[PDB]
Amino acid sequence: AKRHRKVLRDNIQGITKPAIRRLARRGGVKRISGLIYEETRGVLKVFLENVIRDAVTYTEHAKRKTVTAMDVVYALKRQGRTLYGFGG
Amino acid sequence: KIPTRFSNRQNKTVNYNIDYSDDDLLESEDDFHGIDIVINHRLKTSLEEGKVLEKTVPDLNNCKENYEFLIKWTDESHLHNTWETYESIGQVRGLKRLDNYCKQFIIEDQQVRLDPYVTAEDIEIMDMERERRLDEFEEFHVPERIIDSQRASLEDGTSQLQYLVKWRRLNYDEATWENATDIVKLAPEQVKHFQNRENSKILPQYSSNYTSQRPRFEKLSVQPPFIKGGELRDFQLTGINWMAFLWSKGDNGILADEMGLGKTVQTVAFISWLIFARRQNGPHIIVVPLSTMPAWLDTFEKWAPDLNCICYMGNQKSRDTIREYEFYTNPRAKGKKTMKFNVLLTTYEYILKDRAELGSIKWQFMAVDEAHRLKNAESSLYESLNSFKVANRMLITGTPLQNNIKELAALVNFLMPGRFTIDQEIDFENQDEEQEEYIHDLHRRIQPFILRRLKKDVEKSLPSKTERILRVELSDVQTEYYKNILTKNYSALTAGAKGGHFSLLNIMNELKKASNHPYLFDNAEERVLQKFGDGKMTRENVLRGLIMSSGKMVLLDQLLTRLKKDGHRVLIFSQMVRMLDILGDYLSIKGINFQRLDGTVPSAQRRISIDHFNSPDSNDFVFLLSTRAGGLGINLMTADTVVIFDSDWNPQADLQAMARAHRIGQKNHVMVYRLVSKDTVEEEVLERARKKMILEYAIISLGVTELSAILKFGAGNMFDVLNHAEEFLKQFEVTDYKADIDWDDIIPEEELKKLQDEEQKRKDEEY
Amino acid sequence: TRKESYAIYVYKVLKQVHPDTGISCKAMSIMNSFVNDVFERIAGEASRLAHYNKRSTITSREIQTAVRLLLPGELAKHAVSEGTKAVTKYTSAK
Amino acid sequence: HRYRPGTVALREIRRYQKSTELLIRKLPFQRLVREIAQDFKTDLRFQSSAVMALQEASEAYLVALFEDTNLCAIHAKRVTIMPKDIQLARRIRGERA
DNA sequence: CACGTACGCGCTGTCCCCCGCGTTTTAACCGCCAAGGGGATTACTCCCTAGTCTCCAGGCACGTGTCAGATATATACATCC
DNA sequence: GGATGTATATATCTGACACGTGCCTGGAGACTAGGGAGTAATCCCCTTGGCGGTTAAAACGCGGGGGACAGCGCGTACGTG
Repeated sequence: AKRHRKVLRDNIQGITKPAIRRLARRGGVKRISGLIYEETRGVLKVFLENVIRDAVTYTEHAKRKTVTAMDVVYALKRQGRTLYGFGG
Repeated sequence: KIPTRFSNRQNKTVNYNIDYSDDDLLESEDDFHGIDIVINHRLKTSLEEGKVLEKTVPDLNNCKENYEFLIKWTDESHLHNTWETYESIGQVRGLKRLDNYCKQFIIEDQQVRLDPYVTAEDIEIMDMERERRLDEFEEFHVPERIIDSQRASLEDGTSQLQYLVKWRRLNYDEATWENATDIVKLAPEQVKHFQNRENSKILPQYSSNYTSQRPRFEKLSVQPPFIKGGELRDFQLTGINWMAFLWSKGDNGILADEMGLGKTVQTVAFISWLIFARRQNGPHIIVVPLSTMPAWLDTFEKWAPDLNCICYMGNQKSRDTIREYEFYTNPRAKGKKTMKFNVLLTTYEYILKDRAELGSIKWQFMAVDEAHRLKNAESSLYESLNSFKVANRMLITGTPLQNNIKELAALVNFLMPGRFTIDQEIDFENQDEEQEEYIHDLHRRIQPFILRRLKKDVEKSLPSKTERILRVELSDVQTEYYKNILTKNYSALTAGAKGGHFSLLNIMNELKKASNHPYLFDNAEERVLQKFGDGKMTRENVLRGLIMSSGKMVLLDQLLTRLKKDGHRVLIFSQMVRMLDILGDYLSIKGINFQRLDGTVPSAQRRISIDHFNSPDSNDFVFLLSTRAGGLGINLMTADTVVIFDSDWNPQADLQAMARAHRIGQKNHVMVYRLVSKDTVEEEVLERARKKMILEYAIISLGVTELSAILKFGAGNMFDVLNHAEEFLKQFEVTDYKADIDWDDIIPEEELKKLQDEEQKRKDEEY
Repeated sequence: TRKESYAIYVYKVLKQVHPDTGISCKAMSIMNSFVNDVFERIAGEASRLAHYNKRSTITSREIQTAVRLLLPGELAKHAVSEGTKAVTKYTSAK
Repeated sequence: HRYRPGTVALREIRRYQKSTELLIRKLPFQRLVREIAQDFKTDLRFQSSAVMALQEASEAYLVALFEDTNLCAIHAKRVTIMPKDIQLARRIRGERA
């Protein structure tokens, strides 16, 4: 059976275990428990869906289908997570 | 200089140096013979105790004392491979490599030997895979090239002659220091080639320095003794004379002969003529694709054995080994080091990787194979190769024109920088006399710079190749998906899908998917199965659903039955590998021995599939291809019929698609069936393809070695039926073949009994 | 398209404080975003200060109170000094 | 020669705090952003700089979260971070509140 | 995936410091002067200054040619085997 | 007699600078209206220093026992190759 779907759904597992370990090494974490990665994936999904929902709202105010970087900058700016290096 | 502005803030001084040293962390830090490759195993460890206890399975400790394994060790030369045993090893590095070898090969070898559900096809493909593993491992024993020699002092051994030896399929990182005695007792031909390369008078330092002093080319009518080889043909000698005539005026060119004529032999002969006759024995660069590169290597080994041809692949250490052992005659000198090699063979990837170490070489000649890869001026290979300091370049291809005149303009700008100024495009819907004058100017401008030889002008034994365009009605599912996509119907497009993730970006791609098969879309099979096929899914209605879901597979099924009842083998080319999956599942549930090749298949299994399909005792009937894969090095001598399921935007891709079976030496009349959906997006795909074919027949095909008529033919729109039997106006006719098989007729009563018996036998035998 | 930025002014300020030090494009975009963000914060605070006092104009007093509110601590009092002297020079001149 | 458990982690801590490259691969992050975006509406195009800005936002947010998580784990007399440390930090910040 | 060992967790002792309660103090709270200034409105007058308009000119942005410092070779004198 | 390290001269990269040019946005000059500064009146709220009386809350002392913390074992889960 060669049947499979075109749309992939396990891309939250695309944030791999050594990526989360590198993130914690940048955060200064020495030892990591085995249950950390699923919680980190859920937290990343929640944060990403919040920012992307605001960016999509900013895009469809402008009657556009393309999410620009400035919409992401405004979406991060409204929640108090202002980002430099893309505003201009 | 001095800062004119300062800060009045009394902030403390902060050391911003983020550089760190792990010297204080050395308390837990640091302050070569081991098993690397296991090749073969033997069932007798020390002596044959008997043939008893041949049943059951052995464990790991049972296999620790029953088998001896062939070991290639660390930093060894594949000639010191030892037949060892677990108690004869002890505790060395790489023991778990032997453990993994033992458990993996022994457990599933005895599993496939002891299972009852084993077919003969699986055991013969694994046996031939084992034999190919055996002889590719045995190939490493043969030397291929001696790099350097030295006098090394052993443990109280005075002085010993040591040779740096490269092997056949290994690279320069695996080159080893070995004794001279067994090397000269193994293959003296490579040794005497090494001493022939030692006292070399064909070095680049002993080169002619022709500055507008090109000698007049006498048109030679015989193969010179400079090329040993076999014997050059009349057209090969004509190409040699043409290339030497073109080089005699200091002009570059394109060898645009069709594939199969031996362009590699011609350019190796021209390289040898430049080496010997004109005394231009300097550094030459040849950039070839990686897949066809052994086919260049044996050509340099056979036709020009005296040349110092070197090969350039590998990781960083192998390329470093080539760089500081074989580039320079005097590599230890700090001054300007002269070259030692004559011809350097490389690929595009190492051009883009090592442009800094290869651009600072005064190249005398350049030969780029498959020049259509260079068809884009903005591609990074164009700036990688155009910045090289090369006096004379040459491009080898088969298709100089693919899509538009800008490709030819980029090619002639790579050849002649600034001399050619092709800027105007070709408008087919203009019919102007000045456009025909421009076409004739483009003809007469590149007459001496382009040499083409067709496969019908030479080797007058080729069977004719006929292509037929078949236009078939769409199904109702295809029609409703087409009108849902084109008149966007997101509520109807989701419908019964739980996810609802239908993406209507790339509308033309979705229209091509709808024209090919409705099952390409997500959540589309179950709507057909539950509503018309009754959803039982009992091995019989699914084949009927795949047959009747698309309007192309009814004609494909009729063609497969007709070629099954005759003595023919068929290849099917597709643009998308998901349609290849659809056809592969259809042929798997049909009961037809099929083979497949696409980009996901690695090269070893591709070689297995080609050798299994080209075998004289092959039970395979149909071979599926992705269109743009494998290059031109794929061998399909046993094929007869080519079915183009999906038409490409580039007609040269389709030309190389049905040219896989239509090469030199075919014993049967090659017939091509093109499957086209009616009144869909593929009709303008064929319009653009025929416009590009008209363009190639105008400029390229009429300038080898009625223009208004072919322009009017290209300007106009185009839009015993499956018989396997039989100037540019031909092969463009549309045969609207739509027999419209019935859904009930889609299943065959004769096959239905076999399918029901197979289902009853699978239910009785469970599994 | 003439795209507005604060490029040359930040560059000449950099040449004032470090005459032999260059700068990259990403750092320049970060500096531009910083200047725009600080200008937006101070202007919004001054607009709120004008709105709470029923004043329809924005003068140097609103910007001074906005600097004293937003910029924390000693950075405020030196910034207040630097601005205040400049207004004095500009009055002497215009 | 084997290393003590902990000095390699300290070496990666001192290494990854010096360099500033993105610690998440580009293509899985693009696939995750597109999958998260496609449920709000279908047919969404993305600029490369938008996905990059989302990437550095996720980097900064998750690195700050692991600093707070490490402080929670150190406060609980541990050197191993746990999901209870993560949920404790988010609450004191107000994300779970 | 295999190994191995460090650390999270459970248990026990111990001592110490916080909690509960009773008793004594004490200041918060509410209600009082005693006059005087600060500040919110209402109304009025005046005048300075910022918006608005017209016109012009040079600052900024882009593009391009050159130019001085940094880098990579070309050839000649001194030197080892 | 062959091979090797150092020294001045020329071609190429490379960011910075002089010149050119457009154009558009900021500046100069004049005019006007209105926003804000200033004045006076009226009345309520706040300030600083006192007083008297209630009384509930705060302060203090002491027993004791519950909980924080240290030590030890263990086994497993995570680090490492």
